[PDB]
Amino acid sequence: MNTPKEEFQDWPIVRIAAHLPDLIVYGHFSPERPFMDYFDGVLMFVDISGFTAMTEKFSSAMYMDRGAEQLVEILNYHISAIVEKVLIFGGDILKFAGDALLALWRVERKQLKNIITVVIKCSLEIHGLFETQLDIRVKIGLAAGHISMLVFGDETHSHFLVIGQAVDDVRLAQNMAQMNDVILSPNCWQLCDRSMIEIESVPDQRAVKVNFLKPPPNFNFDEFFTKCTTFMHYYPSGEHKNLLRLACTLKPDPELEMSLQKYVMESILKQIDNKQLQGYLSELRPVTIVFVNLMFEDQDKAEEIGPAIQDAYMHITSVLKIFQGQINKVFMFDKGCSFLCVFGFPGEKVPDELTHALECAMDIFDFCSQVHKIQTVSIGVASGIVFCGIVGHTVRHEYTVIGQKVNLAARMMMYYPGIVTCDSVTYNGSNLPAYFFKELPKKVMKGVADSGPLYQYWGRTEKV
Amino acid sequence: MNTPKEEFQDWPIVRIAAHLPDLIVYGHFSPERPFMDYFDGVLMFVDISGFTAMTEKFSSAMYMDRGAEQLVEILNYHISAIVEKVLIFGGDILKFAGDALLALWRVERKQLKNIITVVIKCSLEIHGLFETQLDIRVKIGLAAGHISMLVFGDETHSHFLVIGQAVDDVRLAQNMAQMNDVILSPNCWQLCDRSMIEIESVPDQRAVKVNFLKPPPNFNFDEFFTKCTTFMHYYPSGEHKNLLRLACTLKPDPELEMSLQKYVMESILKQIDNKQLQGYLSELRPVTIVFVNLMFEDQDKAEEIGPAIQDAYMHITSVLKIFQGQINKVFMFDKGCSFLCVFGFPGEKVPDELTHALECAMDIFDFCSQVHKIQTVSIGVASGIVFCGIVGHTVRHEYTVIGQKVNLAARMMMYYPGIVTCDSVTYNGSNLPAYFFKELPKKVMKGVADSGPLYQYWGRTEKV
Amino acid sequence: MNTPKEEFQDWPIVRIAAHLPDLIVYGHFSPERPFMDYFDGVLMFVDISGFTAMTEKFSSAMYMDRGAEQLVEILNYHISAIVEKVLIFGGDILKFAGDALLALWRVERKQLKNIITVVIKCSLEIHGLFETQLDIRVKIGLAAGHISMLVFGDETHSHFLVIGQAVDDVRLAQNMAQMNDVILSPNCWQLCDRSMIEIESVPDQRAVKVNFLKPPPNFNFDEFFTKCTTFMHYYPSGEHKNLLRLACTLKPDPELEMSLQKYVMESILKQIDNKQLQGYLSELRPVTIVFVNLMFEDQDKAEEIGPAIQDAYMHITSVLKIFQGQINKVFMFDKGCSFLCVFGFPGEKVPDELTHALECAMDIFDFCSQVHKIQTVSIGVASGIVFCGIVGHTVRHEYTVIGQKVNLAARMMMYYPGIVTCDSVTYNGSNLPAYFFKELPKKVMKGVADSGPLYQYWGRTEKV
Ligand SMILES: Nc1ncnc2c1ncn2[C@@H]1O[C@H](COP(=O)(O)CP(=O)(O)OP(=O)(O)O)[C@@H](O)[C@H]1O
Ligand SMILES: Nc1ncnc2c1ncn2[C@@H]1O[C@H](COP(=O)(O)CP(=O)(O)OP(=O)(O)O)[C@@H](O)[C@H]1O
Ligand SMILES: Nc1ncnc2c1ncn2[C@@H]1O[C@H](COP(=O)(O)CP(=O)(O)OP(=O)(O)O)[C@@H](O)[C@H]1O
Ligand SMILES: [Ca+2]
Ligand SMILES: [Ca+2]
Ligand SMILES: [Ca+2]
Ligand SMILES: [Cl-]
Ligand SMILES: [Cl-]
Ligand SMILES: [Cl-]
Ligand SMILES: [Cl-]
Ligand SMILES: [Cl-]
Ligand SMILES: [Cl-]
Repeated sequence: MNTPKEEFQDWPIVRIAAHLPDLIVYGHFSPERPFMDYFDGVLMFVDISGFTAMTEKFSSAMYMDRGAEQLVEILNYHISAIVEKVLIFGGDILKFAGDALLALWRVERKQLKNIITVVIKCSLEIHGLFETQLDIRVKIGLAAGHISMLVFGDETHSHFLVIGQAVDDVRLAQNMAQMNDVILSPNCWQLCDRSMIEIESVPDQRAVKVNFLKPPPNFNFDEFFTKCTTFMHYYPSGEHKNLLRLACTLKPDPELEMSLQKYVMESILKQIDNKQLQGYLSELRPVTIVFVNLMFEDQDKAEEIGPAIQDAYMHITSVLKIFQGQINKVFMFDKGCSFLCVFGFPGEKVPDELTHALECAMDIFDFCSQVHKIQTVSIGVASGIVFCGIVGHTVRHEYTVIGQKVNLAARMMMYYPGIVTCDSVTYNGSNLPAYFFKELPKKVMKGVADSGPLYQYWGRTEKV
Repeated sequence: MNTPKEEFQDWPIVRIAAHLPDLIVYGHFSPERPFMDYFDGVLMFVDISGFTAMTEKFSSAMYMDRGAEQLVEILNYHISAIVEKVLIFGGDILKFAGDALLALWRVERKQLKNIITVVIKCSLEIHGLFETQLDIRVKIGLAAGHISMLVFGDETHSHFLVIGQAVDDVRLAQNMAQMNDVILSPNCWQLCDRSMIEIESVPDQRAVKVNFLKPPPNFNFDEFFTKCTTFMHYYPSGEHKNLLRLACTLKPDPELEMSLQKYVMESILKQIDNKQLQGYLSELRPVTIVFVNLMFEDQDKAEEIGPAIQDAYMHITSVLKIFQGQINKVFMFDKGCSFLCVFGFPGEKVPDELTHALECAMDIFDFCSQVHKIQTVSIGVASGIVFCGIVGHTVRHEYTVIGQKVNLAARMMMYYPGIVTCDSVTYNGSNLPAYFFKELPKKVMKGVADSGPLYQYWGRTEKV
Repeated sequence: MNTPKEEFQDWPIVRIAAHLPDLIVYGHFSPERPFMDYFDGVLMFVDISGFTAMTEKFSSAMYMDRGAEQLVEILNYHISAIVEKVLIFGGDILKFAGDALLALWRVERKQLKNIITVVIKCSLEIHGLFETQLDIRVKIGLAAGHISMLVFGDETHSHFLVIGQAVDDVRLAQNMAQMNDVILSPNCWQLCDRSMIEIESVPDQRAVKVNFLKPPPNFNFDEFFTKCTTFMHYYPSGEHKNLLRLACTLKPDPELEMSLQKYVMESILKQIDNKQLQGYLSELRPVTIVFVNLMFEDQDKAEEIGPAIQDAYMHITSVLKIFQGQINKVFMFDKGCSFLCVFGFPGEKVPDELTHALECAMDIFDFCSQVHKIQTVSIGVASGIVFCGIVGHTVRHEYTVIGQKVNLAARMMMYYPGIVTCDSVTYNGSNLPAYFFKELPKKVMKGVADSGPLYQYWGRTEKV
């Protein structure tokens, strides 16, 4: 009898699981919302510099209207390589955010110290890719300690995010990095194996910069790594050691698929289901970004903030429905929970996009300001040409947005807290009377090329 | 000089041949119609229970409008595995019929006894897949003996089917099976190697149930199987022993392709030809099933019935053209030749589908009742949401329909012989006056969940 | 740590490079236009006979409207095999022209003699494929010596072509070939290793026919070939010896991709970019062919003719824009530079195609007749059903046109020099008054089945 080769079957459930971390794929938690889980781990936050400027340049005539295609190609060529190293080193990519990503090594507390060495070795290999071969740099922040996960949503949509000091720290660490630095959180530094890791300290900072690894005499990284894999639940092994992810072996299971699909946008499921040409989700399109930020008294306290995020989510999704927008991503962004919402994504191109974005934003502002435990709401609104597309590796990728206007909306919400703000394109393009707005003082902002005048959306009735 | 790897070329002719058995692919018979051929073989009829109920459940809201996609995925995951075992054990899948399939081992008469052992071993391995790991069972019927093939059609369309006592028997055998039984026809039992095959007998039945194989002391199944492959014309071997089918090696040949394509529906050829997205042939769509049954004096006598089927076919295809329907499948269904016809398939969505289905059915009834050697015509008409899609394995698959309404239309034609019947959806939804119909006595029917009231389509003029 | 398999990544840049020779892919020359480069090499011009007759036959009813699909399948099955042998023997396919192709072995002058032996061995292996197994023959012409390349175009489009005596010779040689001959140019014969190559001479010709290779006693072709690969810049080797082309390894590089894409038509880039179903570029469509020929005093003198071709190109592309046509291919066609232009390609289906083709042709005629160094302009216009599609191998293929009308337009331009001519379909179908034309004397033409009456497009005003 023959034993013929079994071709890989790229079932729908496998295509879905490319868009999710192992944390969700193999999580099996309750469908109650909010749901909270607690664990320890090491986080790596990898941030590429230079793609929003490249994004702007790929709209230029030299690209002959293949800018989106060229952009995604050159982005994924680079990001794929970084995704592979994370996976090969045993990490779980949690989420892509534009030209950045967040990765997790979830381990028992006794194993943190050793796992930190693994993650540093990985981060230095990723740093390496950028010291070779046009205009892009990488900042890496590392953190370790207690992590909480929140799952929130409704009967058709699910979102997760991670919370706690390690989460805050990893972003803090990454923000300090000079171009091409690997920075460890103070807690990471405290738990790491200091006899191996040569650091230099950082100005007015307890966080530290990694110079190099200095293995002891008998040290063998492959044997060490192998010991560490004992603690790695899903590391591909044995018959599957040739795969980047165990998720590549998932088999059809309608219950699991129903649960996983709730995390993925409808337009992406259409493509997975071969109901739309692939070409069409990579685009440079004019959209409006609505970047919502919710601040709490204590943003590390999941059982306090979880209900409030769920509450906020329920209202947000309902008004976005009305005003025709979508939630692209939710994540903790030092100080708060941020929702990155988009008007004008595939299918939801309306006229009066701008007006709607503003009225939606005001509605969210009003409602969220009264949700218990939400200290402060801030919302930034910006409009322009943004890259929208699937970023990552074939085995692990997500739909995301990259552009100067995304950055602008995020920086507005931080530099102008407690109000709804908008850019000049949104202001000028809105249907709305000029006295619905206030012209704002100009602020020098980080990592935003130029704002042009900014405004507060004061809203329809007077407040003085 | 290099000897570079030769990538598999999935030519159109290879994609076409996935939809056909070796019986047709390598058959090369006359293009005259009808054409009849005679041989011996073993038949296996594998019938999955539980997918029409799953079909009904996958229309529910929990599936979030990805019911068709989820259904086909979970169906093919299972059916693919069964198709592989048949192929690996040397069989030819002849035809898929919903959630069932029919397979053939064509051999010289002296080899039947040994081949029956092979097919039993296969059937017990398939039975096995169902004793592991939600709500599906498998009934397997086996038959052996003389088989005739009929090829019928016109200058652009071809159909085949198998005929004779073994064909009748394999369906009889399968219908007796308690859930998960393997049943042998009486003739199969008579020809098999009884010293190996432990059976228990069956109530008021000469057919028998297989308990297990009980190989003699020296018996080695792999050596036995290898001996049997001497008699297997197309068993992949040598350089091609890593392939499931020799048909995977077919090379472009416009004459052969012209001949093979006549068996495949136009919408499928469009997809093969990359002129339509794959996603679109898997659907849960509202259709009307017209299940036509033709009974003859002797349904095992190919040279008698062949002309009549050809005649019936010519008229059927012509009125289906007019009323916008299609022949999905033709097969012998104890007592007669059945045509499973569909109104509302991809492209042929009209309004007045229902009326048309009824007028078409009456026309076919009238014409076929006068074709010489057609003893009785019965036609069942039912309307509802049915799964329409490609079922099977990548190397061997066919477009088919699965649903409670398909079953209903088949059961109507059998329980209400000699008339055209319809369900309540068809009745209520038709354009037609109430006195064109007669309300029928309710019959308890097998493997149909509930009919609702049924009617006879009496037709336009009175008969009393 | 795992070392998982790296799946082949079919990046856009790799898909683009399938449409271009190594000459361009790895060329990196100036973006100035015209650009001229000079080298030596051996040329092989492989011409299949019988596909324009097959093209005509595949429009017939027997093909059941899958003629385009069947045609391209059977063409590529054959042409792929020829492309593979060229690549494996170290050649660079420069260009496809319908059912023919031109291949180049670019080498230092001292290596011509040995390389000629390699190319003959290849040509005899290709001749071989046609002596096996319906109605197609192959004529092969070989030439060797000095070659110039011209790159011409504008800021969004690039074209190249090869020029010089070897180029003229290879087409001359191929035109003499009796069906299935391999003919060497006189210069090729003069440089080859005559102690190995047994020829018979040719009627009123210095060119020669290859009978066979007659290796000396110690000769080992594999060792010889290996020596020759020292001189082959891009021969796949080492880790990549399993690939047909080094171009299969190209990595994303936006500068390179911007440069390469300028050679490829927009409709093809759309398909590369997964913005259109593949099925749609293979078609049998009614088009109008405008075959422009420019003759110069000396057509081997690149620095003379290069400016004139660039000048002609600039005007041609501008009027084709206006009249909605496209340049399909440009090449030297003994005596001159020919532009094969098409009206009615994917997307550019207009009514008044015919009129436009004629007015465009007259405009080009008028303008090019005054470009300095253009001795004579001739333009042939023919309309009918032509095959339009991607021809070649997966790793090396191009969009091209095949049909009796393409041949007709080429033969008109040669047999009726110095005027614009058209066929009867174009004449009768044009919007234009009869006295805009002159009915021409009928000429017996080579390799054109029947012309029907031909006309000169005299144009709008009288000349007498
Ligand atoms: N798709 C996305 N998801 C979440 N946050 C985003 C985002 N795009 C931009 N941001 C936010 O925009 C802000 C500007 O970010 P920085 O990270 O300082 C830009 P950078 O990394 O140096 O170069 P870049 O603009 O080429 O990315 C950050 O607060 C970042 O979190
Ligand atoms: N696509 C299809 N082709 C041919 N016959 C079909 C069909 N779908 C249903 N039928 C017929 O419908 C009838 C009801 O069949 P059964 O085989 O008793 C149902 P079952 O196998 O127990 O479970 P199921 O309804 O989940 O399939 C049978 O006569 C069967 O042949
Ligand atoms: N796509 C294309 N590109 C360039 N030239 C073309 C062409 N199609 C046809 N021609 C030209 O048409 C003319 C007729 O060519 P021949 O090469 O004698 C036909 P053949 O090769 O014997 O058989 P065929 O018509 O089946 O191809 C030649 O001058 C050829 O260069
Ligand atoms: Ca960034
Ligand atoms: Ca069934
Ligand atoms: Ca030719
Ligand atoms: Cl997160
Ligand atoms: Cl999210
Ligand atoms: Cl059958
Ligand atoms: Cl059939
Ligand atoms: Cl050329
Ligand atoms: Cl060209």
